[PDB]
Order: sequence, then structure tokens, then C-alpha cells
Amino acid sequence: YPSKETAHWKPPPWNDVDILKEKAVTNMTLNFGPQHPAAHGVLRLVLELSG
Amino acid sequence: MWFEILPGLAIMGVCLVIPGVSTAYIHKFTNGGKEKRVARVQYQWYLMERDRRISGVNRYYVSKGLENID
Amino acid sequence: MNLYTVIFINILLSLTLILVAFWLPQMNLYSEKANPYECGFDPTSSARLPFSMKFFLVAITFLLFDLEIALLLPLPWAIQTIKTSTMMIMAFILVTILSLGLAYEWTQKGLEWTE
Amino acid sequence: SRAEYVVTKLDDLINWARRSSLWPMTFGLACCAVEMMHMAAPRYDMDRFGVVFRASPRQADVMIVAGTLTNKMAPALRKVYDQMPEPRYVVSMGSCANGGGYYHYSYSVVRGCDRIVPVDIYVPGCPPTAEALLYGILQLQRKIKREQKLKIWYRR
Amino acid sequence: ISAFLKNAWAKEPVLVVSFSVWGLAIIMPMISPYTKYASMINKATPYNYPVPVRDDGNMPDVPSHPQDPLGPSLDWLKNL
Amino acid sequence: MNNYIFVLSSLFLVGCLGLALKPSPIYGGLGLIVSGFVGCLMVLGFGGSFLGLMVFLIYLGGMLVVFGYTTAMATEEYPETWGSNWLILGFLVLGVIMEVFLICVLNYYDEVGVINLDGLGDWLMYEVDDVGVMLEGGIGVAAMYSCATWMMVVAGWSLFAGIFIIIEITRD
Amino acid sequence: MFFINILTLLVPILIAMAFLTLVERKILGYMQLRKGPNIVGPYGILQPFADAMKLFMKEPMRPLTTSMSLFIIAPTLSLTLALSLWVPLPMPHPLINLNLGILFILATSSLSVYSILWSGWASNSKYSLFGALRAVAQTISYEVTMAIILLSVLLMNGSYSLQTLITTQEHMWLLLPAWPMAMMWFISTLAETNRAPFDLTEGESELVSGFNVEYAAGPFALFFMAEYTNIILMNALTTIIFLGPLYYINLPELYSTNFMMEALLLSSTFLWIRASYPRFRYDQLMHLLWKNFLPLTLALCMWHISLPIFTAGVPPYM
Amino acid sequence: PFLDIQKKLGISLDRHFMFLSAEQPYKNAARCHAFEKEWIECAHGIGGTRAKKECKIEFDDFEECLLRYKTMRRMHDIKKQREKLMKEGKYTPPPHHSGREEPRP
Amino acid sequence: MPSTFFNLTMAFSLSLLGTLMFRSHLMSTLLCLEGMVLSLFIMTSVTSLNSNSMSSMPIPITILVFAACEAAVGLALLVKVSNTYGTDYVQNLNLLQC
Ligand SMILES: CS(=O)(=O)C1CCN(c2cccc(Cn3cc(-c4nc(-c5ccc(OC(F)(F)F)cc5)no4)ccc3=O)c2)CC1
Ligand code: SF4
Repeated sequence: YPSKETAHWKPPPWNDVDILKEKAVTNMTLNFGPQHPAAHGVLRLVLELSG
Repeated sequence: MWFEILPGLAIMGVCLVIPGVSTAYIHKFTNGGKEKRVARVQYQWYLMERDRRISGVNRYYVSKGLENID
Repeated sequence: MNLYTVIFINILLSLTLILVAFWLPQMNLYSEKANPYECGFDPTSSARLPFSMKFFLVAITFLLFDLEIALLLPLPWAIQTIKTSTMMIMAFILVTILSLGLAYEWTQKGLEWTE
Repeated sequence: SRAEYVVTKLDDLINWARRSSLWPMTFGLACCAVEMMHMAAPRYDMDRFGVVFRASPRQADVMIVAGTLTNKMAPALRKVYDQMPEPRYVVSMGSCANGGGYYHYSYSVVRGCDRIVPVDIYVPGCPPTAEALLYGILQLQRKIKREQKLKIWYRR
Repeated sequence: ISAFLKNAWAKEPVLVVSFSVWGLAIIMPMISPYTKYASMINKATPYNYPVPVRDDGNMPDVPSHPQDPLGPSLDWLKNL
Repeated sequence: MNNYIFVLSSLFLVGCLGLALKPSPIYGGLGLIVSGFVGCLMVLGFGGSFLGLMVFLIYLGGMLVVFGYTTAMATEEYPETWGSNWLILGFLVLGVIMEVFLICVLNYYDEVGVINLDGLGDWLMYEVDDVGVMLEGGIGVAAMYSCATWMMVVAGWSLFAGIFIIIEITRD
Repeated sequence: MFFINILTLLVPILIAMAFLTLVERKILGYMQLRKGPNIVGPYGILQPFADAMKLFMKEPMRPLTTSMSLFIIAPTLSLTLALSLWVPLPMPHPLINLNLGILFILATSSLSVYSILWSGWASNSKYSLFGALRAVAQTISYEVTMAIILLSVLLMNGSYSLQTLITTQEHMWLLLPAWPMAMMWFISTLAETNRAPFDLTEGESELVSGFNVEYAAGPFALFFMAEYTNIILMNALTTIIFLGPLYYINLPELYSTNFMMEALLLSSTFLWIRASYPRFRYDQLMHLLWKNFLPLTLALCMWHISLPIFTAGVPPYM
Repeated sequence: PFLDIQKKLGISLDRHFMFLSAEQPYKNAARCHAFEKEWIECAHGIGGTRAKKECKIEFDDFEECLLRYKTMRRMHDIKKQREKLMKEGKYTPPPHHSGREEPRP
Repeated sequence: MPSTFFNLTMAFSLSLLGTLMFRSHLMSTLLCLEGMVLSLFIMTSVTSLNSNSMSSMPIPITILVFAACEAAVGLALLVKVSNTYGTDYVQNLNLLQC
């Protein structure tokens, strides 16, 4: 039975699998230099990390 | 040479010896020339409270021998 | 009472050190000094974002192993018991089941980190 | 028991501490960093003087500009210096850092680190002999021997 | 199988030792003649008072005094 | 003295309240560590030490894992504290004031079987065996190996099954 | 009198931490073909005081991104616990006789990690967070084997008290029956302190300083001295448990002397090891402790559960 | 109880340590042991409906041993009256109540 | 004793209140659950020590065991939730309305 609350309701999927908004990756960016001892002095080395 | 290191080692050794000797001598000085009584179980604590009471002054290390039974 | 005394003495020593470290020296505060450190350049983001964990399963397992340790710790007393065969058998069963769980995790590659 | 005498002795003590314990920063840009190393080496043992390379500016007391300073690197150098806590000293090592040196007339070189940060001591050479850099460290030690801060506070 | 045990003893000796010690811990109690004495000792300790019994007059096997030669002796523990 | 155990219980209450106010799980784990420390203190003040040290170690490990997790799943750009939100700070202070009110009004209208400010410290250790040798708490917890063998197999199987279950849940 | 005993136990420990920094520098120097401090004082016995005074004379940092409360609490707690772990130690007589002294040690140590955690989180810098997570991993790695090693040893002592080990070793060290457990305990104490090869919490080659990177003179000094105090503490633990000083009730001074000798040996060994080896990768530490030490640790726990039974050598309860 | 498997096989997995009057380690005794024993022995063979009326005296003695509301009330009233007296100066605690006692033995 | 037990009961009730009154984060609710566990463990240990019933101390340790197992599976579910939505928020698992 429809109501003003159940108008936006959509019938669920046939396999219980829901097309879901693809949440993009959030990769921690880090300036590994310069002034870092490993970096031999003038290297910045911007890199992305998952952990 | 390598024997230039013995000063620091000797200093730290003295400093690490001080605590134990100090604790022992202080326990003796405060508990009547005896080792601080250990109360690991309630029986020892009962003994110590008995001693505290029977001793004229409330202190467990004043040992009362056969001089106090007649 | 003496334990309280010693621990509070240590609290006070540390706090005195920190007080005389924060109020004795001359200061000159400005934003470029008080700003975070990221190897000479400016951070591209905040450090308060999800830092993914690749050993989460091993940590979960560590919880249960800590509990098994909690159950193993009463042995010094359990060995003073008349029923010695029961204590022996139960301890052996406990340690063996622990090892079997660890082995299953190992084989199924739980101790290895997500990449 | 004059307060001025007491203050002079206290300042001697302050400077002795800040001097016999100079922790520089692992900040080497170019060739001159090699002579920095060699001054960390057995022949010239830095720690013998109380010198210790700490990698964080928030723990360092001095920074040796050991090589050429490009325009792409000057912001980071000024930032690191800014992040070092007072008292903070600076030492220019080589000819690249003092006045650009062999690359003075280049489009990508600052003709002196003294434009971006204030410099206490200049060590000339290309590269400066590690012995010379040590001479400069001790020159800095003496300069610190002559700070006379608390005497100034008492005279104010 | 000997070759497998051998290449494991060469490659992963830590697990070999672990299983061996596991088995020895599980076995040796079944082997020793001093296993029976653990419970006997843990029973010999008087953590409580030996509450005496009323002399009904029908306890011949029971002693009237500690130094009366009756009851459990601890010689097996005095010379063990 | 005499106010000792009551102060411990009140600190435990305040810790649990600041926890229930749900700030960033960092400060919540902090409050839980503090509450476990206070619980250890009070359990020691009632006679038993093994259980207190135990729960303390357990919750320390747990909050370690929880820190590791919240830094990865339960973090925010600006994590909330008790002071951050005026409403949360206000309800915290309000809860302290309400505890004070409840205590001071129960002492008056209520009987002494719940809160007796006069008579405090008289009922902690009702009875004791002055001549005793075998009263440590670990004796009971060791009974698991000899007498209460059922609890032991139960808990061990719970942990075994937990290993298998967490593996199955975390499978991708 | 008790406060005087507190002093005689506290101030020497701090002096020993300072001169331990000294001995560290000089030993590593002579291993590296160099001298080490000899300028500041006679053979360098004033370099630690110079460092400390200089630090407590520097401008500390109150950054803009930090949670100042934890940022300030963490070093307080670190130092407090580093000094509190020394109280229940028998040398041969402790200042605080605890029946569950081993568990006090365990809990206080497992607590000292939260100083690192909260420091690295408060600092609000990426390298600080990395150091904190590495500490999490390190603890998750070593804490499992620590307690089981210790239990397996204590199953011949009879209690968690640190003063029954003295009567247990009255005739013979606990190293002979437990040298495997002793080795594993040595490496795990090496890890508990974030000490090389396990200096991952402040790994300068990957993380400029780790949880210290935003910390400055005073609080940093607190962290550092806490580290160098826990070092001596764990050496003392090794040499009270597995190595046994001579206990003759009329001669506790000899006990303290030999205790000190062995502690110096073990600490110098820590420094030796820092000088001799590279640094692990913090996943390899987990793999080690969970694939070579934990299986063997369980096997030895079972072995030492059984040994008192098929030997009739169950220890006494007081 | 719902499935009395134990009472069938004749075992005891969880029922030998339910109440305080059960066998404790090293033959110690939980407090209120005798009160609990008497309550249980009275409530045996008659049911919980009768026991709520016929073992009421014993259950109440047990409840008082364990919770001790009445000893609390009594000592509180005594202390209250004594405080009133001292307030209005009609009482002085004897020596053995002020620390100064003959500490036997 | 009575004041201690009253305060521990009030603490359990506060932690239950927190568990019932959700906020955005789930781990906070898990922590409130752990706080309830703590309260109950402490109450049981205090009762067993006040009664001198050393046959009931094996109970609270089991309480802790099972509470920590619950926490473990909760953390695993939290992992899955974060993988799905990227966050541990509760307002995101509202698609089973149909
Ligand atoms: C290439 S290498 O292999 O050579 C490499 C090996 C490692 N290395 C090294 C080893 C130990 C110390 C240091 C100097 N150092 C000292 C401190 C620091 N020390 C104190 C302190 C507080 C109170 C003290 O006692 C009292 F003052 F009395 F209270 C004493 C000291 N606070 O912060 C902090 C950071 C730091 O680097 C350096 C040299 C170089
Ligand atoms: S001054 Fe010479 S040696 Fe130094 S960095 Fe420049 S070119 Fe290299």
C-alpha cells in the first residue's frame, strides 16, 4: 500500500545485490622529502599509501 | 682506548648498587635490626598484629621473649 | 599507602619537569613554526583520515590469544591441586586447541597482511 | 654576592650547555654533505664534541646548509628553519650556500642562503675540508660562549 | 617420509622441535615412576587444621597422638 | 580513608558516563582504560588482586586494538571531544550534578541499605579468616582446571570458534 | 624514612640513565673506530647533563594541529611508569613487596605503550601516526609470547612474586632449564623497548622520528629517559629471573653487586646489538613472533607444565 | 532442568557450585553457609510454593546474614544517638573506644 | 558495599543508555558495550569476594572471555561495513526498508 513515506521506496534487487555508488579510493599522500635522511637530500618523492 | 669507558660504567654500577643496599639498611633501621616482615598470607599479618599488640608500644618488631610470661 | 605515595611522587616529578620546561625558556611563537611537519613542504591533507590497517585479522586474533593467556595464568595455583591428572589434561587440551587455531589461521593466510 | 656576577656565571652555564650539546639536522643538499659525513667519521668524531645529527627540526639546534640552494628548495629550507625551536643557529657550508658559488649566475639558484635565512658562520670551500667545517663548529661554540643574554635582561 | 622430516629439520626446524616437545610433554607423564608423587605431595601439605575426632572407642587404626606410630608416614617424601 | 571505595566507584561512574556520551573512540578508549584502572583499584580494595590485574591487562589489549581500528575506520577530519560540543559538555556536567543530587537526597529520604554517607567505610570486608593461608583469588580461578572443568572447555571452544568465525567474516 | 628510600631508589636510576646514554655513545663509538664524548668533561661524564639542561632550556612546541592534553600527558605517563617499574624489584629487598609483582610489571609495561599511541595521535602528523601504528603492531606481536614465556618460567617458581625467584635460584640459575625461553624473552624485551633491531617506533630511516617528530626539548627528554630507564629495568628483570645473584641473608650487598654486574652486562649487550645489526621490517617482527616464538613457546609451556609432574618437582605456595 | 541430561547420565557440569553452601577450595566456607544450608534443607521435598511460607524464617535469617540491612540500621541508630549525646555533652567514649586500650593478648 | 553496587549499577545503566542512544559512529557503541561488561565483571567479583565464595570467581573470567569474543566479531562486522561504505556510520545501513 503506498503512502507519502513509501513513494521513494524502490523494489529490492532480485539477488539481494545492490548497485552501489562506487566509493573512490582515498589514498594517503605523503611528502617523503626533502630533509628526510633516506632521501639523499633533494628528493621529495610524493607517494600514495594504503596504510 | 676501550678502557676510557670504565668511568661511566663504574658510575652507573655504583648508582645501581645504591638502591638495594639502601633499602636493606633502612628496613633494618626501621624494623628493629630485622628484615621487614613479609605478609604474603593473612596468617603472617595476624602474627604481626599479635606482636604489635603484646609489645608495650604498638610495633611488631619489639620481640617479647620468656621475660614476659611470669 | 606506600605504593600510592611512590606513584604520586613520580607524577609530581614528571609534572614539575614539564612545568619548568614550559615556563622557564624564552618562546617566540608564529604560525610557520607551529605548523605540522611533513619533510619541509605543506601537508596535502589531514592526518585524521582513515589509515588502512593490514593486520586487522591478526589484532582480532591477538584479543583471543590474550584471553587464552588469561586462562593459562592460574596454573601456578592449579598445580597445587590433588586432581593433577585433570589439570594436566585440561592444560594440554587448551594449549593444543590454541595451537590448532593458530595453525588454521596460518594455513588460511590470516597472519599474512592484506596488500 | 652581586647579582651581576651571579648572572654572568649563570649565563656561562647556559651557554656551556647549549654549546657542548649542539644537535644539528640531517640536511645535506650537495657535495658538501660528503664532507659533513667525513666530519662525522672516526678521524673527526663529532659526538666527541657533543654533536649529534637528529633528523627532526623540532629537536635540532643548528642546521648546516651543506650544498647548493635552488629556488625550488628554498621554501622547504625556510620552513624547516622556522620549525626549528629557538635557540637556533645556522651554518653556511661551502661556496654554493654563501653566494651561489659556481652556479651564482644561474636562473635556479639563490645567490646565498643568507637571503632566505640568517647565517651565524660562513665556512668557505668547494668543498670545505671537514677539518674546516669542524673549525667552524668550534667558532660557533665560541660565539655561543659570547651570548650574554641574562646580563642584558638584568641591564634592561 | 624420512626425507621430508630431514628437509624440514633443515628448513623449518622450529616446528619440528615444537611438535616433538608437544609429544614428549604428552608422553613422559605416562613414562615416569615419579608421576604418582605429585598428588601425594599436594595432599600431604596441611593447608588446614587436622580437625580431631571424638574417641568413640572404636578407632583402633587412628592415633591418639602425633608421635603415636599410626597414620600416614612421610618417609617416602623425606627420602625421595 | 572510608571515602576511598566510594570515590573509586564515583570515578568509575564518571568514566562510564563520559564513555556513554560517545566522543571519538580515542577518548572513549581512554575513559575505558581509566575505568578499568579504577575497577582494578576497587577489586583490590575488596580483597582480590588477580581479577583486577587480569581485567586491566585484558582491556589494555582491547583498547590497543580499538585504537588501531579507529585510526582506520572510526576517524573524522575533526574528532569530537567532551568540550567540542557545548551540549555534550553540558550534559556531562549535568550528570555529575545529578549524581550529587541523587546521593544527597537518597541519604536523606531513603534508608541506609543503598547509600549511607554516615556509616561509610564500615561495610567493605564484612568477614575474614584472620588465621588463613589459602585465600588468594587465583585459587578460585584455578578451580577451573580441577573442579569447574566445564567453564574451561566452554571458554576454550568459544575462542576456537571465534578464530574460525572472524576468519570467515573477514573473507572478501 | 620511606621518602628517603624513595630518593635512594629514584635519583640513582636517573643518574644511571644519563650515564647509560654516555656508555651507549662511547661503546658505539669504539665499535665504530671512534672515541665518543671526551671533551665536555673528563672522558665525557658531563655530556648527559649538558644535553638535559640544554633541552630544558629550549623553546617547546605547542603546534596548531595537536590535542595539547594528550600531547602533554603522554610523556608524563611514560616517565611515571618507567620510574614505577623499579619499585617492586628485589635488590634483594624491594620497596614494595607485591605477591603479583610480575603482573604489575606486565600491566604497567603494556600501559606504557599508550604514551606512544596518544603522543603520535595528538601530534596530528603523518609520521607520528605511522610510529603509533608501528607501536600497535609491535605490541600485538610480542605481548602474546611475553606472558607465556614468563608463566612457563614461573611454573618452577610457584608464584608471580619476584622474591621467590631468589630462593628458586638459591642453588642454580634458571637459564639452564629455560635458556630457550631466556633467549625469546631477551628478544621480546628488546622489542618491548622499541630498541634495535626493533627501533621501528622511531625509525629514522623511514619515519624521521616517529611519535617524537613534533615533540621538542622537554617532553622529548622525558620520552628518551623513559626509554633508557626501561632498558635497565628489563635487564634487571632478565638477571633476576634467569640469572641468579648470590643470596646469603647475612649479605644482601653482594646480591646487589652481582645484580648490578649482570645488569650492566645485559645493557652493554643491548648497545652491542644496536651497533651490530640492521633494522627489521615491522611485518617481519610479527611473522617472527607468531611463527617461530609462539609455537615453540606453547610447546615449552606444555613441557614445563608436565615437568613438575613427572618429576614430582611442583613448587610450593609460599 | 528443561533437559535434565545431567540427572540422567549422573554427572555434574554446572550444579556442584551453584550456591554458597557448596564445596569450596581447600574446605573453606562462604559466609552465610549455615543459613543457606538450613534454607535448602527446609525447602527440600515440599516445593517452592510451600517453601515460600514454611522456610520463611530461615530464608530471612539468610537474607539478613548476606545483606545485613538490620545490623546496618542498628549500628547507624547507635552512632546517631551517640553523636547527639556528644553534641549536647552527655557522653564520653571510654578509653578502649578512643585508641587507649589494654591490647590483649 | 551497597554504595559500591549502587554506583556500579548506575554505571551499567549509563553505558546501556549510551548503547541505546546511537550516534554516527558504531565503535562508540561497541565501547559502551565493553563498559557494561566491565561494570558487570566488577560487580560479580566484588560479590564473590564479599561472600568469600571462591567457587564463583571462574564466572567473571568467562564473562570477559565471551565479551571479548563479541567485541572481535563486532570489529569484523565494522571492517565489512567500512569496506562497503567507507565509514562506520549507522545512517548508511538503511536500505533494508524495502
Ligand atoms: C651514529 S651513532 O651510532 O653514534 C648514534 C647513536 C645514538 N647516539 C646517542 C645516544 C644516546 C644519547 C644521545 C644524545 N641524545 C640525548 C637525549 C636526551 N638526554 C636526556 C637526559 C635527561 C636526563 C639526564 O639525567 C639527568 F639530567 F641527570 F636527569 C640525562 C639525559 N634528555 O634527552 C635525546 C636525544 C639524543 O640524541 C645520542 C649517538 C649517535
Ligand atoms: S660548494 Fe662545491 S663542494 Fe660544496 S655543494 Fe657547491 S659545488 Fe659541491
